[PDB]
Amino acid sequence: MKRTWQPNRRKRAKTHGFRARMRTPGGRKVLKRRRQKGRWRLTPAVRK
Amino acid sequence: AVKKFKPYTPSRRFMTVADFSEITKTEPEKSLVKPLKKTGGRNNQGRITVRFRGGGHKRLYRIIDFKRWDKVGIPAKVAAIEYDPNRSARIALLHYVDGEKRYIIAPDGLQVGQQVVAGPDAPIQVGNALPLRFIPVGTVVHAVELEPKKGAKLARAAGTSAQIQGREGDYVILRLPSGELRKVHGECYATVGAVGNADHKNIVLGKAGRSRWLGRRPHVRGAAMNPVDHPHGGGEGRAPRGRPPASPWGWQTKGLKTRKRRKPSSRFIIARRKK
RNA sequence: CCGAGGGUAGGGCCCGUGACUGGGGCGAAGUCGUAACAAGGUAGCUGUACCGGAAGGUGCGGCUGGAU
RNA sequence: UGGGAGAGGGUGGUGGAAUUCCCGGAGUAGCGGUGAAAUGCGCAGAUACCGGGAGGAACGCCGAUGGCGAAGGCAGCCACCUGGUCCACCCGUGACGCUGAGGCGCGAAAGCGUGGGGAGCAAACCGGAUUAGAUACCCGGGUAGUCCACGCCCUAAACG
RNA sequence: CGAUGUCGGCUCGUCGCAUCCUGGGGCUGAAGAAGGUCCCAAGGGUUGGGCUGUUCGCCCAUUAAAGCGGCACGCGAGCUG
RNA sequence: GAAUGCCGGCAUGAGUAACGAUAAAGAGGGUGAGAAUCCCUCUCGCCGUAAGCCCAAGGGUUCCUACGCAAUGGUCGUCAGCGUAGGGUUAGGCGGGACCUAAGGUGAAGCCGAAAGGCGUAGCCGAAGGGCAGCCGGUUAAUAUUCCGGCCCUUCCCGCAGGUGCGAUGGGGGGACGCUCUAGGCUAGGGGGACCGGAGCCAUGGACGAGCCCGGCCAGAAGCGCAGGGUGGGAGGUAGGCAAAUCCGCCUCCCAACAAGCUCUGCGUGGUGGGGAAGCCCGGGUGACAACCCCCCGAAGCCAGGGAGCCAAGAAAAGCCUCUAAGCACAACCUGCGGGAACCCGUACCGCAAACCGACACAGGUGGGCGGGUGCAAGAGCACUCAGGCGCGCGGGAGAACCCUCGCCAAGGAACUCUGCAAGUUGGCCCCGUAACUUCGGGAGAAGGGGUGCUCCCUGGGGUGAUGAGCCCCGGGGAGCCGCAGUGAACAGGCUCUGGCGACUGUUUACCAAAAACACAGCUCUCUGCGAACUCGUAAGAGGAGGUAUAGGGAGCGACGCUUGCCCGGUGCCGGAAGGUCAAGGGGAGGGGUGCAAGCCCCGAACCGAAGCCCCGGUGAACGGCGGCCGUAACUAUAACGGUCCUAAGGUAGCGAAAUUCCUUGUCGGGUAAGUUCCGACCUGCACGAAAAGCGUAACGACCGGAGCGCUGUCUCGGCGAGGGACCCGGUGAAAUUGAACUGGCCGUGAAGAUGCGGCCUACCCGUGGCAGGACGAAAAGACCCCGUGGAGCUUUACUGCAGCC
RNA sequence: GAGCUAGCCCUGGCCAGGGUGAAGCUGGGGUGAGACCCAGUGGAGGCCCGAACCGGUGGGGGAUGCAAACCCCUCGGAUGA
Ligand SMILES: CC(C)C[C@@H]1CCO[C@@H]2[C@H](CN[C@@H]2C(=O)N[C@H]2[C@H]3O[C@H](SCC/C=C\[C@H]2C)[C@H](O)[C@@H](O)[C@H]3O)C1
Ligand SMILES: [K+]
Ligand SMILES: [Mg+2]
Ligand SMILES: [Mg+2]
Ligand SMILES: [Mg+2]
Ligand SMILES: [Mg+2]
Ligand SMILES: [Mg+2]
Ligand SMILES: [Mg+2]
Ligand SMILES: [Mg+2]
Ligand SMILES: [Mg+2]
Ligand SMILES: [Mg+2]
Ligand SMILES: [Mg+2]
Ligand SMILES: [Mg+2]
Ligand SMILES: [Mg+2]
Ligand SMILES: [Mg+2]
Ligand SMILES: [Mg+2]
Ligand SMILES: [Mg+2]
Ligand SMILES: [Mg+2]
Ligand SMILES: [Mg+2]
Ligand SMILES: [Mg+2]
Ligand SMILES: [Mg+2]
Ligand SMILES: [Mg+2]
Ligand SMILES: [Mg+2]
Ligand SMILES: [Mg+2]
Ligand SMILES: [Mg+2]
Ligand SMILES: [Mg+2]
Ligand SMILES: [Mg+2]
Ligand SMILES: [Mg+2]
Ligand SMILES: [Mg+2]
Ligand SMILES: [Mg+2]
Ligand SMILES: [Mg+2]
Ligand SMILES: [Mg+2]
Ligand SMILES: [Mg+2]
Ligand SMILES: [Mg+2]
Ligand SMILES: [Mg+2]
Ligand SMILES: [Mg+2]
Ligand SMILES: [Mg+2]
Ligand SMILES: [Mg+2]
Ligand SMILES: [Mg+2]
Ligand SMILES: [Mg+2]
Ligand SMILES: [Mg+2]
Ligand SMILES: [Mg+2]
Ligand SMILES: [Mg+2]
Ligand SMILES: [Mg+2]
Ligand SMILES: [Mg+2]
Ligand SMILES: [Mg+2]
Ligand SMILES: [Mg+2]
Ligand SMILES: [Mg+2]
Ligand SMILES: [Mg+2]
Ligand SMILES: [Mg+2]
Ligand SMILES: [Mg+2]
Ligand SMILES: [Mg+2]
Ligand SMILES: [Mg+2]
Ligand SMILES: [Mg+2]
Ligand SMILES: [Mg+2]
Ligand SMILES: [Mg+2]
Ligand SMILES: [Mg+2]
Ligand SMILES: [Mg+2]
Ligand SMILES: [Mg+2]
Ligand SMILES: [Mg+2]
Ligand SMILES: [Mg+2]
Ligand SMILES: [Mg+2]
Ligand SMILES: [Mg+2]
Ligand SMILES: [Mg+2]
Ligand SMILES: [Mg+2]
Ligand SMILES: [Mg+2]
Ligand SMILES: [Mg+2]
Ligand SMILES: [Mg+2]
Ligand SMILES: [Mg+2]
Ligand SMILES: [Mg+2]
Ligand SMILES: [Mg+2]
Ligand SMILES: [Mg+2]
Ligand SMILES: [Mg+2]
Ligand SMILES: [Mg+2]
Ligand SMILES: [Mg+2]
Ligand SMILES: [Mg+2]
Ligand SMILES: [Mg+2]
Ligand SMILES: [Mg+2]
Ligand SMILES: [Mg+2]
Ligand SMILES: [Mg+2]
Ligand SMILES: [Mg+2]
Ligand SMILES: [Mg+2]
Ligand SMILES: [Mg+2]
Ligand SMILES: [Mg+2]
Ligand SMILES: [Mg+2]
Ligand SMILES: [Mg+2]
Ligand SMILES: [Mg+2]
Ligand SMILES: [Mg+2]
Ligand SMILES: [Mg+2]
Ligand SMILES: [Mg+2]
Ligand SMILES: [Mg+2]
Ligand SMILES: [Mg+2]
Ligand SMILES: [Mg+2]
Ligand SMILES: [Mg+2]
Ligand SMILES: [Mg+2]
Ligand SMILES: [Mg+2]
Ligand SMILES: [Mg+2]
Ligand SMILES: [Mg+2]
Ligand SMILES: [Mg+2]
Ligand SMILES: [Mg+2]
Ligand SMILES: [Mg+2]
Ligand SMILES: [Mg+2]
Ligand SMILES: [Mg+2]
Ligand SMILES: [Mg+2]
Ligand SMILES: [Mg+2]
Ligand SMILES: [Mg+2]
Ligand SMILES: [Mg+2]
Ligand SMILES: [Mg+2]
Ligand SMILES: [Mg+2]
Ligand SMILES: [Mg+2]
Ligand SMILES: [Mg+2]
Ligand SMILES: [Mg+2]
Ligand SMILES: [Mg+2]
Ligand SMILES: [Mg+2]
Ligand SMILES: [Mg+2]
Ligand SMILES: [Mg+2]
Ligand SMILES: [Mg+2]
Ligand SMILES: [Mg+2]
Ligand SMILES: [Mg+2]
Ligand SMILES: [Mg+2]
Ligand SMILES: [Mg+2]
Ligand SMILES: [Mg+2]
Ligand SMILES: [Mg+2]
Ligand SMILES: [Mg+2]
Ligand SMILES: [Mg+2]
Ligand SMILES: [Mg+2]
Ligand SMILES: [Mg+2]
Ligand SMILES: [Mg+2]
Ligand SMILES: [Mg+2]
Ligand SMILES: [Mg+2]
Ligand SMILES: [Mg+2]
Ligand SMILES: [Mg+2]
Ligand SMILES: [Mg+2]
Ligand SMILES: [Mg+2]
Ligand SMILES: [Mg+2]
Ligand SMILES: [Mg+2]
Ligand SMILES: [Mg+2]
Ligand SMILES: [Mg+2]
Ligand SMILES: [Mg+2]
Ligand SMILES: [Mg+2]
Ligand SMILES: [Mg+2]
Ligand SMILES: [Mg+2]
Ligand SMILES: [Mg+2]
Ligand SMILES: [Mg+2]
Ligand SMILES: [Mg+2]
Ligand SMILES: [Mg+2]
Ligand SMILES: [Mg+2]
Ligand SMILES: [Mg+2]
Ligand SMILES: [Mg+2]
Ligand SMILES: [Mg+2]
Ligand SMILES: [Mg+2]
Ligand SMILES: [Mg+2]
Ligand SMILES: [Mg+2]
Ligand SMILES: [Mg+2]
Ligand SMILES: [Mg+2]
Ligand SMILES: [Mg+2]
Ligand SMILES: [Mg+2]
Ligand SMILES: [Mg+2]
Ligand SMILES: [Mg+2]
Ligand SMILES: [Mg+2]
Ligand SMILES: [Mg+2]
Ligand SMILES: [Mg+2]
Ligand SMILES: [Mg+2]
Ligand SMILES: [Mg+2]
Ligand SMILES: [Mg+2]
Ligand SMILES: [Mg+2]
Ligand SMILES: [Mg+2]
Ligand SMILES: [Mg+2]
Ligand SMILES: [Mg+2]
Ligand SMILES: [Mg+2]
Ligand SMILES: [Mg+2]
Ligand SMILES: [Mg+2]
Ligand SMILES: [Mg+2]
Ligand SMILES: [Mg+2]
Ligand SMILES: [Mg+2]
Ligand SMILES: [Mg+2]
Ligand SMILES: [Mg+2]
Ligand SMILES: [Mg+2]
Ligand SMILES: [Mg+2]
Ligand SMILES: [Mg+2]
Ligand SMILES: [Mg+2]
Ligand SMILES: [Mg+2]
Ligand SMILES: [Mg+2]
Ligand SMILES: [Mg+2]
Ligand SMILES: [Mg+2]
Ligand SMILES: [Mg+2]
Ligand SMILES: [Mg+2]
Ligand SMILES: [Mg+2]
Ligand SMILES: [Mg+2]
Ligand SMILES: [Mg+2]
Ligand SMILES: [Mg+2]
Ligand SMILES: [Mg+2]
Ligand SMILES: [Mg+2]
Ligand SMILES: [Mg+2]
Ligand SMILES: [Mg+2]
Ligand SMILES: [Mg+2]
Ligand SMILES: [Mg+2]
Ligand SMILES: [Mg+2]
Ligand SMILES: [Mg+2]
Ligand SMILES: [Mg+2]
Ligand SMILES: [Mg+2]
Ligand SMILES: [Mg+2]
Ligand SMILES: [Mg+2]
Ligand SMILES: [Mg+2]
Ligand SMILES: [Mg+2]
Ligand SMILES: [Mg+2]
Ligand SMILES: [Mg+2]
Ligand SMILES: [Mg+2]
Ligand SMILES: [Mg+2]
Ligand SMILES: [Mg+2]
Ligand SMILES: [Mg+2]
Ligand SMILES: [Mg+2]
Ligand SMILES: [Mg+2]
Ligand SMILES: [Mg+2]
Ligand SMILES: [Mg+2]
Ligand SMILES: [Mg+2]
Ligand SMILES: [Mg+2]
Ligand SMILES: [Mg+2]
Ligand SMILES: [Mg+2]
Ligand SMILES: [Mg+2]
Ligand SMILES: [Mg+2]
Ligand SMILES: [Mg+2]
Ligand SMILES: [Mg+2]
Ligand SMILES: [Mg+2]
Ligand SMILES: [Mg+2]
Ligand SMILES: [Mg+2]
Ligand SMILES: [Mg+2]
Ligand SMILES: [Mg+2]
Ligand SMILES: [Mg+2]
Ligand SMILES: [Mg+2]
Ligand SMILES: [Mg+2]
Ligand SMILES: [Mg+2]
Ligand SMILES: [Mg+2]
Ligand SMILES: [Mg+2]
Ligand SMILES: [Mg+2]
Ligand SMILES: [Mg+2]
Ligand SMILES: [Mg+2]
Ligand SMILES: [Mg+2]
Ligand SMILES: [Mg+2]
Ligand SMILES: [Mg+2]
Ligand SMILES: [Mg+2]
Ligand SMILES: [Mg+2]
Ligand SMILES: [Mg+2]
Ligand SMILES: [Mg+2]
Ligand SMILES: [Mg+2]
Ligand SMILES: [Mg+2]
Ligand SMILES: [Mg+2]
Ligand SMILES: [Mg+2]
Ligand SMILES: [Mg+2]
Ligand SMILES: [Mg+2]
Ligand SMILES: [Mg+2]
Ligand SMILES: [Mg+2]
Ligand SMILES: [Mg+2]
Ligand SMILES: [Mg+2]
Ligand SMILES: [Mg+2]
């Protein structure tokens, strides 16, 4: 049947993207946290 | 005269529709329509604040002239009577000798080709607008301002009217469509006559689908719900109210008055509605 | 081919009969009240409507076939 | 052809008396009701009195043993639309008449449908009396209804 | 109670005997035929259906007879539900 | 050494289950160390409204080629979507951007919030909507509306010519719109041709034929033609379109009007440029100077912004045209022609799937377009087929039980069972014919029946064309032929009677409930006079509503019909300027501490003092509630009647052993041979009853009862047959479980149900196919039950707070 | 976190074929005029049959599955809430 992951590049960028994260105190702490941990990707990769 | 249907479906048996016999023009005036942003009952938070709204037919909003003292002395001709999906009354298209075109809500008995005018000097005729202080006591009136220059506020629904009861100082005394006796300032404008389309009240929607067309989503009884949802929720099997009948939010709903007590306009309500 | 009739299916009319139920007639001395006939003790009757163990009562309108 | 009388019918308007409720005044110890009472109402200011407002219904005197209509029935006043009818003249048509199974229409009250309206009155219903009882008569309340529009009902001591 | 699946049916049997039938008997208020009652006997047999989820029970039509009980009220790693 | 401990390794189950749709394979020839599995050929089967083709998303090199086979591939592998390497994606016109706006988002001004932040007009952003200029063919191993060829077109810059009051982010027009139905003319697409072009073919009894087989087009500028869409012209006044306006709007006058004209699309033709089959021969070449024509069918597509009707009344903004404003009129704009200029991103490949979402090369899920022919009434249904694509990545045998899916069955025909569950039966079209009841629509496909193929003969009407022929579409009558059978295959209702519940179509527990539950039109109560009530928010601000009592919120009831009784004492709600109580505050009789004293400081009675509560009324489609005992009639029995106690009042109409009745399978009647169910009655209703509505009700129902007909493998009662498994051989090879095991029966014993203890009995060692009685078999630290001063959801006249409101 | 699911908002798209035959309109009849009747035309509807599409009624299979909800047969809706 229809499953829960239905990929959509525009949805992915507008929801989890770098510019969505910077617009918000909570989103900015995510970027801060993921940098401190040393993540190679701060944000999901989307083709655009 | 509401129109009936032969019972050739279960729903056509009781469905009635307006006769639309007063209507003379069947597409609106392009310079006077703007899009009507449907809300679905949602506020600017996105939250539902009025339950059970949405999914009705698409509509354009017809700009209506609720001042009319905008154009004192300038007569106008009645060019058309049209359907308005945003109100129960019909609307009347006015061609001013100015060249300006405007909509008013159509009073009972108005005729295409007759002329209407507004001002202190206007003939006491159907369709004319005067300040309340110049209209003879006893005249049936509609589209009544509540405060001067603030816009017609009272008696706008199909078939309604207010009646001038008397004068006291700078104020006239009106019997509102509800039967309330109120003092309204004499400078307030009002239009001679009752609102038309008085057969509106006798339309039988006929089926559930017809409520969906009007943007009315199904209404769920409190007694059909669970206690998480409603004071009347729950119980094994059916259940009486078991408490004073209440709204979803806990307040009582069979008699509890809710007009704010210390309201400044109380000084101007003579007698509350009856019946 | 038609054809007595036999078969299948579905209708119409009549008769008999049926747990139970509805009122009706009748029946020497049952129980309750007293509606009508006297202004019958609230004049009567009336079509209708509502109510009441029961006769009845009451409303609306009509009639005199009502009295003084 | 010329005239007449009439609550004949339909539509719209509009006038005063009274009842009720509301507001203002003034005023105090009761009011109301009956055969007698009680219920009820009233010092939270009733009743009685004056001024003001709102609303509905019915039209006093004229009024009669009267008038009109086929009947049911029709009563303030005004305008408009409309029916029947009688008299005068003796002018026109030339028996064109009478009745009338069916049919069609009208048809008091009550009642029914959808709206409206609702002062007074009042089935049901409540209470107070009475009574052996009193699902009555009498008293205090009172909802349909009574009123308007449209549509049904089609009855009668619809009787001379 | 870190699970011994629970009513009834179906299927499949197997056992007990306090025996429903059939076999052998004594007594009879056993003329005969048919019964009653007790004793011996478990080899075999012990029907079809209407009603109800029913077990049970009642009823219809038969029968030599239409037995009662145990097996985790036998049997859900066999079925049903 | 134990923690259902943690991490890792390795066992057991086991050469076991399985190897992923039952669309299906066989052989020959290649290649190679090796071949059922790779390549080629022939034969066979499967899809064909797809299992073919083309877009979009998503994926991201998977594409093409060479070289490879460790691992990946459920087997094999020489093959591959795999490993290595090289190559491959070309645009002014296709899509997106340098254009426009939608919801929404953001947000100069402004508003609000302890901070973070929340709002917000314009503006901006935002598309699969609006706007905008490319069609056909060829070419590569792999791209192509992109390269090439042919014929076309757009914008920007500059210049030349001609014209004009030029000029805008401002005014106006336009853009610009629904649903159903639908005209005319066309195109796409299709069928036929005795015509035109073609390599050939004559078989096996016959045919050298008006034979068979194959094909018979595509694109195209101006012009022209056919069909449509859009659009009145002139003048005079003018105060409206937030400046102006010669534009638009409004008034008057003249002319035009199913027209015409002007304009804009579509289709046809059109210079020209392309394509072009079978068969044969090795993707190619030939065929070929290919032919390229007539007739019929015909769109849901096109003309289009077409027409009609209906009510629920159907985006915006830019491009565009017109008007003027500053400005400028040596400019600028319009028209024509010429030269020049024309950027960024995407483009490979998969795409109903082995490349996307499902951990898998997973019987699942995934939006748009094309989707041929014949026959069956039609159709996208069904069967067979074209183009094209596949045989589903383990096979070979055997022909047991048993399982699945399927076919048939003597006699009977529901006897099966909780239940006709399941499976039969019925089945399309045409014709005849069709009941109670009904809201007059329906019930209705009621029920029940007849017809159905093929041949010959005569004949009616329509479309096209020409009025005719031809082709095509609807029919009518007569005479015959064959079979068991003519919707001869495939797709395609079993029916009736009678109850309960719900009026109805709808909606629901994604994944055990589709229902009688929810909703529903409709009815009633209630709140709300507008800065409405109410809702969300600390607020600002929103929704309500750009609505205004014929409206909006809340509540119950639930089409419709006939109805909806009595009780206001308690609770709620509504009214009530009195009286009672009442907090802060006011008041200050009167005290007290301290000081030598002026003073400073403290306590403080009466009395004034809100809402609320008490109190007085009202109110039931507000919460709710609507009796007991005893007696009595000239047979008995039973009580219309009476007595008395209690209540705020004592259940009315209607219904009743019921979706409610305990005793109960009540009693009686009906149906049956037999009826705990069913239907109709009765009424001592344990414990119906009137909007948590009462009693009915045509129609409707994958709801739940009861009965009958039809027909059946449901059954008596089972039998045979088919295929997929099971079984055997070759290949690959799991799992939960597992203290160790050398693991028998009876009667006992034992923590009370023993392979393991006692006594006896029985038993050579090891497997394979089967069956499930035991191992208190497995699974899951019982969900029932209790316990824990464990948890959570929910209620309230439990306690205590808080929001909100007064 | 609403790329699942629930509701709403904006903008698009889809629903083979066949059946039934409302209003209205025209004509005829009728009448004082009417209502109304008949025929034809017409093409309404939470109308009917049935694909796509959307569902999930009954049964069977599946149950270390093809599948952490699937498969076969059957069944509901299919111009509308
Ligand atoms: C009167 C009655 C209440 C007595 C009661 C009967 C109920 O059960 C029995 C209790 C006694 N214990 C039994 C029980 O727990 N049984 C479990 C089963 O669960 C499934 S069987 C399907 C579920 C059924 C039963 C469960 C409760 C597993 O496979 C089985 O192994 C078994 O654990 C008694
Ligand atoms: K329990
Ligand atoms: Mg889903
Ligand atoms: Mg999605
Ligand atoms: Mg995207
Ligand atoms: Mg996207
Ligand atoms: Mg998105
Ligand atoms: Mg989305
Ligand atoms: Mg976001
Ligand atoms: Mg972002
Ligand atoms: Mg911050
Ligand atoms: Mg920060
Ligand atoms: Mg790095
Ligand atoms: Mg992140
Ligand atoms: Mg109707
Ligand atoms: Mg109208
Ligand atoms: Mg506009
Ligand atoms: Mg709004
Ligand atoms: Mg917003
Ligand atoms: Mg709400
Ligand atoms: Mg809403
Ligand atoms: Mg409105
Ligand atoms: Mg309107
Ligand atoms: Mg005012
Ligand atoms: Mg209404
Ligand atoms: Mg609407
Ligand atoms: Mg509603
Ligand atoms: Mg509801
Ligand atoms: Mg509930
Ligand atoms: Mg519930
Ligand atoms: Mg919640
Ligand atoms: Mg709570
Ligand atoms: Mg609650
Ligand atoms: Mg409750
Ligand atoms: Mg409940
Ligand atoms: Mg209950
Ligand atoms: Mg419930
Ligand atoms: Mg209660
Ligand atoms: Mg409450
Ligand atoms: Mg409140
Ligand atoms: Mg009021
Ligand atoms: Mg015979
Ligand atoms: Mg009397
Ligand atoms: Mg008497
Ligand atoms: Mg008398
Ligand atoms: Mg008397
Ligand atoms: Mg009485
Ligand atoms: Mg006093
Ligand atoms: Mg009044
Ligand atoms: Mg004469
Ligand atoms: Mg009458
Ligand atoms: Mg009394
Ligand atoms: Mg007495
Ligand atoms: Mg009254
Ligand atoms: Mg008389
Ligand atoms: Mg246990
Ligand atoms: Mg365990
Ligand atoms: Mg266990
Ligand atoms: Mg003897
Ligand atoms: Mg024996
Ligand atoms: Mg039994
Ligand atoms: Mg038992
Ligand atoms: Mg029993
Ligand atoms: Mg036993
Ligand atoms: Mg026992
Ligand atoms: Mg058992
Ligand atoms: Mg089981
Ligand atoms: Mg069992
Ligand atoms: Mg077991
Ligand atoms: Mg076991
Ligand atoms: Mg230890
Ligand atoms: Mg361990
Ligand atoms: Mg552990
Ligand atoms: Mg571990
Ligand atoms: Mg581990
Ligand atoms: Mg290691
Ligand atoms: Mg390990
Ligand atoms: Mg290992
Ligand atoms: Mg092994
Ligand atoms: Mg094994
Ligand atoms: Mg396995
Ligand atoms: Mg497998
Ligand atoms: Mg298949
Ligand atoms: Mg198969
Ligand atoms: Mg072969
Ligand atoms: Mg082979
Ligand atoms: Mg091989
Ligand atoms: Mg090999
Ligand atoms: Mg193969
Ligand atoms: Mg090959
Ligand atoms: Mg061969
Ligand atoms: Mg095909
Ligand atoms: Mg992937
Ligand atoms: Mg390999
Ligand atoms: Mg290999
Ligand atoms: Mg190898
Ligand atoms: Mg592998
Ligand atoms: Mg695999
Ligand atoms: Mg090799
Ligand atoms: Mg390697
Ligand atoms: Mg490539
Ligand atoms: Mg190009
Ligand atoms: Mg640029
Ligand atoms: Mg923009
Ligand atoms: Mg954006
Ligand atoms: Mg944009
Ligand atoms: Mg776009
Ligand atoms: Mg483009
Ligand atoms: Mg082109
Ligand atoms: Mg090359
Ligand atoms: Mg090409
Ligand atoms: Mg528009
Ligand atoms: Mg649009
Ligand atoms: Mg519509
Ligand atoms: Mg063409
Ligand atoms: Mg064809
Ligand atoms: Mg001007
Ligand atoms: Mg050549
Ligand atoms: Mg289409
Ligand atoms: Mg179009
Ligand atoms: Mg806009
Ligand atoms: Mg100059
Ligand atoms: Mg010009
Ligand atoms: Mg640039
Ligand atoms: Mg490409
Ligand atoms: Mg698929
Ligand atoms: Mg593929
Ligand atoms: Mg996942
Ligand atoms: Mg595969
Ligand atoms: Mg797949
Ligand atoms: Mg073809
Ligand atoms: Mg067919
Ligand atoms: Mg295969
Ligand atoms: Mg397949
Ligand atoms: Mg395979
Ligand atoms: Mg074998
Ligand atoms: Mg055979
Ligand atoms: Mg048979
Ligand atoms: Mg039978
Ligand atoms: Mg039979
Ligand atoms: Mg049976
Ligand atoms: Mg059996
Ligand atoms: Mg059942
Ligand atoms: Mg049954
Ligand atoms: Mg069939
Ligand atoms: Mg019948
Ligand atoms: Mg009939
Ligand atoms: Mg019947
Ligand atoms: Mg019936
Ligand atoms: Mg009928
Ligand atoms: Mg028929
Ligand atoms: Mg038939
Ligand atoms: Mg025939
Ligand atoms: Mg034949
Ligand atoms: Mg024959
Ligand atoms: Mg069928
Ligand atoms: Mg239903
Ligand atoms: Mg239901
Ligand atoms: Mg019902
Ligand atoms: Mg009903
Ligand atoms: Mg439906
Ligand atoms: Mg479920
Ligand atoms: Mg569930
Ligand atoms: Mg679930
Ligand atoms: Mg299920
Ligand atoms: Mg359920
Ligand atoms: Mg259902
Ligand atoms: Mg529900
Ligand atoms: Mg309903
Ligand atoms: Mg109702
Ligand atoms: Mg109402
Ligand atoms: Mg709030
Ligand atoms: Mg708040
Ligand atoms: Mg705050
Ligand atoms: Mg607004
Ligand atoms: Mg509401
Ligand atoms: Mg209903
Ligand atoms: Mg409901
Ligand atoms: Mg009826
Ligand atoms: Mg009370
Ligand atoms: Mg009270
Ligand atoms: Mg009370
Ligand atoms: Mg009570
Ligand atoms: Mg109670
Ligand atoms: Mg009654
Ligand atoms: Mg009973
Ligand atoms: Mg009952
Ligand atoms: Mg009961
Ligand atoms: Mg019991
Ligand atoms: Mg019982
Ligand atoms: Mg019982
Ligand atoms: Mg019995
Ligand atoms: Mg019987
Ligand atoms: Mg039952
Ligand atoms: Mg009894
Ligand atoms: Mg209730
Ligand atoms: Mg109840
Ligand atoms: Mg019914
Ligand atoms: Mg019915
Ligand atoms: Mg249903
Ligand atoms: Mg159903
Ligand atoms: Mg039956
Ligand atoms: Mg069998
Ligand atoms: Mg076989
Ligand atoms: Mg062997
Ligand atoms: Mg092997
Ligand atoms: Mg392997
Ligand atoms: Mg293992
Ligand atoms: Mg050991
Ligand atoms: Mg050992
Ligand atoms: Mg052993
Ligand atoms: Mg052993
Ligand atoms: Mg023991
Ligand atoms: Mg033992
Ligand atoms: Mg042993
Ligand atoms: Mg041992
Ligand atoms: Mg020992
Ligand atoms: Mg031993
Ligand atoms: Mg031993
Ligand atoms: Mg032994
Ligand atoms: Mg073996
Ligand atoms: Mg074995
Ligand atoms: Mg076993
Ligand atoms: Mg077992
Ligand atoms: Mg066991
Ligand atoms: Mg154990
Ligand atoms: Mg066991
Ligand atoms: Mg488990
Ligand atoms: Mg634990
Ligand atoms: Mg435990
Ligand atoms: Mg557990
Ligand atoms: Mg549970
Ligand atoms: Mg316990
Ligand atoms: Mg405790
Ligand atoms: Mg403790
Ligand atoms: Mg606790
Ligand atoms: Mg919690
Ligand atoms: Mg808690
Ligand atoms: Mg707080
Ligand atoms: Mg978030
Ligand atoms: Mg979503
Ligand atoms: Mg969504
Ligand atoms: Mg459809
Ligand atoms: Mg169609
Ligand atoms: Mg038909
Ligand atoms: Mg017709
Ligand atoms: Mg028409
Ligand atoms: Mg339908
Ligand atoms: Mg299913
Ligand atoms: Mg079935
Ligand atoms: Mg499962
Ligand atoms: Mg399936
Ligand atoms: Mg199927
Ligand atoms: Mg259907
Ligand atoms: Mg359809």
